[PDB]
Amino acid sequence: GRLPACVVDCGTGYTKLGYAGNTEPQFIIPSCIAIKEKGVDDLDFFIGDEAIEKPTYATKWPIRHGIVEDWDLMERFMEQVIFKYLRAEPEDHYFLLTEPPLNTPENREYTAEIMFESFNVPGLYIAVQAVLALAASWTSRQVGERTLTGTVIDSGDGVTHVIPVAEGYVIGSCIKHIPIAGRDITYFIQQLLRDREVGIPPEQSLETAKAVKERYSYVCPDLVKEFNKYDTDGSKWIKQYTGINAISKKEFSIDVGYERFLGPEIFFHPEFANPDFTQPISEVVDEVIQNCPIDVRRPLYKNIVLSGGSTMFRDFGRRLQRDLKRTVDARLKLSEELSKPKPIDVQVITHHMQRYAVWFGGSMLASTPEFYQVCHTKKDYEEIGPSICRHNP
Amino acid sequence: MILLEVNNRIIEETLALKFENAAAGNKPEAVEVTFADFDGVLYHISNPNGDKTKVMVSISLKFYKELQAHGADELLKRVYGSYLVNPESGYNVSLLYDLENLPASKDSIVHQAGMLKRNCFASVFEKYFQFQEEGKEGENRAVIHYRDDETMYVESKKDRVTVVFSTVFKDDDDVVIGKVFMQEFKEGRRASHTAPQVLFSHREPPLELDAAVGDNIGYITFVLFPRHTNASARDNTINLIHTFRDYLHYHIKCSKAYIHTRMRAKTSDFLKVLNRARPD
Amino acid sequence: PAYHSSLMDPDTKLIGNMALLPIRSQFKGPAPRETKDTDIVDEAIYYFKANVFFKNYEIKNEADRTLIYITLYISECLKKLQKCNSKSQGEKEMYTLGITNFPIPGEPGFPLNAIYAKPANKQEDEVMRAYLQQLRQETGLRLCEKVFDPQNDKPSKWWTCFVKRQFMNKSLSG
Amino acid sequence: VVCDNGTGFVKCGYAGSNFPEHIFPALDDMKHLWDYTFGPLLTEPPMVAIQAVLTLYAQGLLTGVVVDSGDGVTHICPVYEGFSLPHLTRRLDIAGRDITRYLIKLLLLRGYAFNHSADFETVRMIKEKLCYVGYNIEQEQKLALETTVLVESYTLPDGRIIKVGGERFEAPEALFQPHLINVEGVGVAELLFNTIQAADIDTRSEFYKHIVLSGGSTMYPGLPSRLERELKQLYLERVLKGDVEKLSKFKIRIEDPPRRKHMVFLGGAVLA
Amino acid sequence: TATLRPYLSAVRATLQAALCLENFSSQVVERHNKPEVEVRSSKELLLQPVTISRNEKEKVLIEGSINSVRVSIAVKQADEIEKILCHKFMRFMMMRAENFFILRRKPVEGYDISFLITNFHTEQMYKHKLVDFVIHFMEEIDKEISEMKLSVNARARIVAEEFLKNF
Amino acid sequence: AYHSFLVEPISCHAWNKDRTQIAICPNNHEVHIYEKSGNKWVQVHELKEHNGQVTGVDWAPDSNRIVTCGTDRNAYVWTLKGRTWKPTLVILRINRAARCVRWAPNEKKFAVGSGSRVISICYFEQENDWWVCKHIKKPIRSTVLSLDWHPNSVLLAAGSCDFKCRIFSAYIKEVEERPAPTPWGSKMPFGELMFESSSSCGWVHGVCFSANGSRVAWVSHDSTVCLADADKKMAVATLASETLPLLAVTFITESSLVAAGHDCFPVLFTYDSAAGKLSFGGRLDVPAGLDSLHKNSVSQISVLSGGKAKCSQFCTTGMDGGMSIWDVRSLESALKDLKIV
Amino acid sequence: ARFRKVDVDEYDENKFVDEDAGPDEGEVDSCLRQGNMTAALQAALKNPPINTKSQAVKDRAGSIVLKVLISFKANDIEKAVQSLDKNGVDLLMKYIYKGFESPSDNSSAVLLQWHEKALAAGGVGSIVRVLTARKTV
Ligand SMILES: Nc1ncnc2c1ncn2[C@@H]1O[C@H](COP(=O)(O)OP(=O)(O)O)[C@@H](O)[C@H]1O
Ligand SMILES: Nc1ncnc2c1ncn2[C@@H]1O[C@H](COP(=O)(O)OP(=O)(O)O)[C@@H](O)[C@H]1O
Ligand SMILES: [Ca+2]
Ligand SMILES: [Ca+2]
Repeated sequence: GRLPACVVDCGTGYTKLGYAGNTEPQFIIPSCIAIKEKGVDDLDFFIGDEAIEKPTYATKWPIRHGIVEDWDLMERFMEQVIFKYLRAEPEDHYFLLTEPPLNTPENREYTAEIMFESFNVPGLYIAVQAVLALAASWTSRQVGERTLTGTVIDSGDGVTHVIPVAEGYVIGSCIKHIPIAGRDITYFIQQLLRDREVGIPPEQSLETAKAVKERYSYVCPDLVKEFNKYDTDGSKWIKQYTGINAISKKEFSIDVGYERFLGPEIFFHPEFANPDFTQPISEVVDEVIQNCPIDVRRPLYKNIVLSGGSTMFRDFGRRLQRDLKRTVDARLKLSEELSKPKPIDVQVITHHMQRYAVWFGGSMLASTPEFYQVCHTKKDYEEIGPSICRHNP
Repeated sequence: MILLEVNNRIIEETLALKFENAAAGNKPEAVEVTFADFDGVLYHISNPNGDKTKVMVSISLKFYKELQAHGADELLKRVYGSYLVNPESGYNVSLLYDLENLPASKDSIVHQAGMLKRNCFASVFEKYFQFQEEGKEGENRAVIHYRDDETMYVESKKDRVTVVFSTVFKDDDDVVIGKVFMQEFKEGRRASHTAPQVLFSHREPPLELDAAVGDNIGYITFVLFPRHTNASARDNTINLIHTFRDYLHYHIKCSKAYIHTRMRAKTSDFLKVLNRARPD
Repeated sequence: PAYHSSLMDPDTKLIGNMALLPIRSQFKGPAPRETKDTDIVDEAIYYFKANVFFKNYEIKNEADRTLIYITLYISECLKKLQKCNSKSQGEKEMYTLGITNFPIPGEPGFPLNAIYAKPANKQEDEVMRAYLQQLRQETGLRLCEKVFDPQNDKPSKWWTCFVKRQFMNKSLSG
Repeated sequence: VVCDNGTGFVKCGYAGSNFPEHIFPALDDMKHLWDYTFGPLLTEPPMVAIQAVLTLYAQGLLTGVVVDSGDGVTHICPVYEGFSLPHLTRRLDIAGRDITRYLIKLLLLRGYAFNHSADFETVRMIKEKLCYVGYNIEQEQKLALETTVLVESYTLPDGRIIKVGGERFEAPEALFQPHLINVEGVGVAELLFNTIQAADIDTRSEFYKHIVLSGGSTMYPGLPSRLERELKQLYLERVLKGDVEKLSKFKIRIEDPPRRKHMVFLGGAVLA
Repeated sequence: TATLRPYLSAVRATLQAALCLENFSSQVVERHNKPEVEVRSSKELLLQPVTISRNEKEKVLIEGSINSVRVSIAVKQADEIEKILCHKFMRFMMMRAENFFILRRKPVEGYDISFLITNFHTEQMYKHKLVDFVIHFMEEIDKEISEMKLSVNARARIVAEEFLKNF
Repeated sequence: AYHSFLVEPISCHAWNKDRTQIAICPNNHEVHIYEKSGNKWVQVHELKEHNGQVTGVDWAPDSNRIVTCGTDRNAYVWTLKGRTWKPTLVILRINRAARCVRWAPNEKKFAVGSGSRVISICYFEQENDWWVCKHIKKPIRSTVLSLDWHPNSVLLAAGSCDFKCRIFSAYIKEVEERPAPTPWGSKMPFGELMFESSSSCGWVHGVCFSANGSRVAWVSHDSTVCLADADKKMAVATLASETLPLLAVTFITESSLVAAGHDCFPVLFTYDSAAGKLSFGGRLDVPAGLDSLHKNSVSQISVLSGGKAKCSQFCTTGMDGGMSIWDVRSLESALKDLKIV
Repeated sequence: ARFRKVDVDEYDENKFVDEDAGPDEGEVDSCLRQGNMTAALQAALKNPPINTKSQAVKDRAGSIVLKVLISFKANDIEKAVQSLDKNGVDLLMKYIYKGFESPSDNSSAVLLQWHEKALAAGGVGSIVRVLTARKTV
């Protein structure tokens, strides 16, 4: 077809949208919608950045926990994604949308109903996020041999998942969710700042924390050694962040320190900020993989792929691989002593297309001749029914 | 959002980011983007010959020759001047921006790039608006096939210019919803007596016009008056008129979406009643 | 996980189920004399900023019990140094604090009675109390050289920031 | 002591018994398989007593045709007054495991992220609780497509709840339409028809009135009825040429005893 | 009108007579249990079908059996816009039949919507409440369809004015 | 006097000899036995063997044995050994669901009606030490919904979906002998059809013989109640009701019947032997929203005391999961206009 | 898989099989012509084709009965119905449901009035016997 398909990856905190074939999304906007709470009142709304601090409107987050909380809101959100941002005549474009892990057949029909009944799209494909992430990693220089068997580690804004995949098929009963994600790390960094730095505008506390997390944080190899580097040579570690006060228009600066490495550290030591969860991410991954079929266990350990904005921290992959290798090696050691399992090859894959793995993967898939074959059409919808969009070829 | 915007947001944000960085002295990042617009429009933004200090914006319209026959090239030249260059293969119009030689008000040229599509359409309207203004009658009508199966007819007459749209409602039930909308357009003067008059015919080409006759074909006629076509209103009129077709279909769809909220609420009410029939 | 002491030795003596580790100090007490380059107090201070975030801690050696006690005490010190307006002053109040009779294993007030063995008799009681006080005095003394910047009258915000955190959510004052 | 080793499970117990005192997964290794059995009279697979023979014994019969469908394989063993006929006997390359595996594929097509290895036991239980044999597929498909009466909820080990409807009868249909799971040959019914027809012409009617079911895979609600309807259909077309009036002379009795799940064991138990 | 209540009253009474069901194991298939009114494999288990009509367009078909009752309604549709709104609304509900356990996924031919109420339903829900629900449903879909029709018109007027007044 | 054992249906029930225990099926595969303690009910047993819903339960008074039948096509005779009830499988040889069961009065045999359009007469044989059965087939054309034994333990009334109420001889000479002549006839060989009602509309939900056996009554889905009098050449009296179908019926005297069904409340019917006519005696249960004690269809009724000749108390159980005890004397007290017989 | 296309159950020996003229036009027209409404109803409710196999003869009776029902004047229905015996009301109810099967000239508006009266006299049981009949109008 002359026109490229539309690719939409709705996330807990951010929605990535654009056209198939492109390497990056054309828009990455917050997954929120601002409404007023007859006539065309249903159209009086905004989404994304324009919807965050609307004076007369109330900001909503229809997907901030993983699944669609409000279909009315989601449907409207799509109206603007289509007619305001993408500017696509919906009837002329096939759409590729993504879904959260373990999405139900029912929810898929709700989405198809919206896309076919409201927007009359000619073709719809609802893709599983983890599979697209795996495909996105094929771009990596660590991976030149494409395979759809791997362990996906997707950490976004509100949710983090360890998803095992075997030959393109998710092992649903072995998935594990981790109570740590972007918001958690931001909130934590915010606390660390609350105990040290003065001058941070209350109204811009989270904001400031977010910036520190995204611009200054990283994952260190050892806490004491890092705390030491800092105390020993503060000059080469403490940074400065000069923000802008709105309701004062005055300037405000703060020192950025330990939070830089403490923030991402909660992935590895959840107890630091979470009273109910204590499992280190490396242990969660090991656990998930150990619950899967023995015959697919090594292929999983050898292809641990990252996805999501919260996996962007420098050395996240390295830290994850090392701690995971220790656990594995320690076990195989304790078994040969207690008693010859060949060494376990553990490989964590980090690649450039990591911030938007899902979207990128979906973009590459919807721009291949194949895509138009596995995509459920409006025809099959009106005749066979919505149930057709349950199986995702 | 009731009225559909006129400018393309991808064009503008792509250019803005590049202009911002060039102005700040950073080294240019490579850019390669393919995207669309309503009416089968296709765009391409890229660096010609891999030169990152150059950003090209191209638009492709299957019906560009028809616009060219009505002053498109001359108008595009007036608007874009030196930014307009030889069209990239596969496209009809190309704009080139030298990140090393940008104007003082970057934001201004960003806005004009954003309206590339609208500007390709503009000349056909200015042409006939001028006819009417110069009393030049009898001139032949313009025919623009803006979609594979839809057409727009522009004709100038003594005291008015008529724009006729021949649109299709693929969805059978969409014809019904459409009629309800066109009826309100028909009676529009009851809300704005100076506003353009709108005529509507179903399954039967208007009088001005081989116009495709069919049960899913609709004919919308806009009668524009001097107060709408003079040099003062002209641009605003063109911004609205060239988005009418997509405005109508957009609302038909948003209408069905609203009906869905109604059904969700009612169906939900029904399920509460049924579950209340359970002993516990 | 958390950082554990590596000072436990096959010949390390015990006072209760705590390790009577050697320390380089001029304060009086039953602590053995320490020749080595570093002792349990250095270790505790070196691990503090890291260990303090932990909520769970596995007791591996009796040396860990001593390390934990000191870690909890450092917090007590920070609560006090926080309001000092000069290094010398902080040293003054560090002596005073070391002097106060904090609760010991077995008493109400001691935050980890299920982990620490209570003194079996009056001698053990007096010795243990003596070992704890000696540890407190030496710890508080060394902390002052860390907390205050070359520009005294300024306890470093890089130490003061931890005042609200509690190792294992415990407290020697709680 | 009566020990019946199946292709998947082991039924061991005592004599004059009733039901196995123990039924466990058959998972040199068999010497081990026994150290456990015996550690806190025998049956033999088809082509030490003959399972098909025992099946009939417990039924108080000596002649007849035994249809035994278990976990790994399905046989059709015709027995003649005393002992089997190791020549007529035929095999069906589809049984319990196959149906469990097919149910998994069908649930996958519905959109449930099941894995063939990790979730095999879980889906086997769904099959056992919810699956059954359709009498008239045309009728079953209508119920599935036009109503919701076939939809049952099932709670997976992780708490999630799925739904199973048409697949309840779709999976077992494999026993009658092998091509559904990529298997050459005819269905169990047609397989039964051929076995009896290829037999003599005298005691052939004898066999027809003594078809007995055995094995866990014959527990499917409706199986007996479906077998009968299919044999009447075959007989009509391939023997009566189509004389609808003669069909009445076709005496078809399919013995489907309540305790047929472990009919082999029950047999040896009695014969013991 | 004095034509609606008399209609609903006759329908209600008929539903009451038909919703007298009990569990019935299949007589035709070994250990099966199926809604007799759907499979119809035993003529004696089926009751006489009856129809209550308000006029030449609006009517209800009630089909009883020993363990299930199929109820089909011909909904009032005055013009085209009502015809498509009705078709969409019934379709919308039919797609959610599982959550609407007493709804048939497809209407009986010649009707806009059908219910399939079985003994399991009359066992786990007061049958008199199910009767009420059906009558309530009949009244409410007409109201909803009327509201949708007014909504489409209201918004179209605003949409036509917004565009025109901008010239 | 109403009592809720559960919110789901009580499929069927049976009482022991002294009425100190009642066995019910909570709409599943099991049978729960409840014992009265003070003015409360305490669950004392759970009979779990059926792999399908129990459809019938009967308790033989003297021998104290419980017999059950289910949709799994099985029937079990339960014997109390010590403190637990033990089941003994009875091979019915039926290829469809069992639907109802009743012990004969002499407790030496029981009958099971089923979807195989046949009645299974079962008796224990002291040859091979187990239960065996003979089938009554002709001329049954549909599922048998109800059964009721004549006092001589030989004649048996049956109601089925082929719209008929019939009386058969269930004579089994292996456990009893030549029955004395009865007004229904002198020839009673096993399977003999003694009587067949004349109607071809209305499933026969319930049948019942009077205390002396000369009269049999039945209720059908066509909302009618009928009574055949053998002392009158088997003339049938018929009464069409103005309400919903009755599901259960029992004689409370030789000329009085109490029945209940989908209206959820017990009613009275009286027979005028002279005019050979049945009359509506009135509503016994005097008052979402239901004025009835039961909140769903009553499907079973049994005489608790005084037998069928002079019932003083009777029991009803229904789809609402409730069990009600009705006092005949007290009913007359509160309904002065009421007249029995 | 060709042998599965024939329904062998059709020839099953268990397949249940059911148990195996009309009113006087003039008589009714006469009562009608002479204003004896109630007598007309009673006459048309005589000799129902409950035993014929012809739909025409049945529809004939239905038309006759229906004709009478339309003739009545709202306020006269109650009295005429109450004159009927139970078997009468039952039969009337059956004709009323047959009426519903073919709306004519707003004939349903009145049939609903009759149904109201028939219901009041015979109760819901008269409707039950409409559903239960194996032989009907
Ligand atoms: N460079 C970065 N380092 C750490 N976190 C980042 C970085 N960039 C973005 N994030 C965080 O990534 C999260 C958003 O990632 P995303 O994959 O879009 O999650 P979701 O799809 O659930 O919205 C936010 O918490 C954002 O702050
Ligand atoms: N109720 C049931 N319905 C259908 N299949 C069943 C049922 N119970 C068990 N099965 C299946 O029957 C098979 C086990 O039967 P069995 O006779 O023990 O086989 P084998 O003797 O070869 O091990 C398995 O496939 C099991 O899943
Ligand atoms: Ca995401
Ligand atoms: Ca076996």
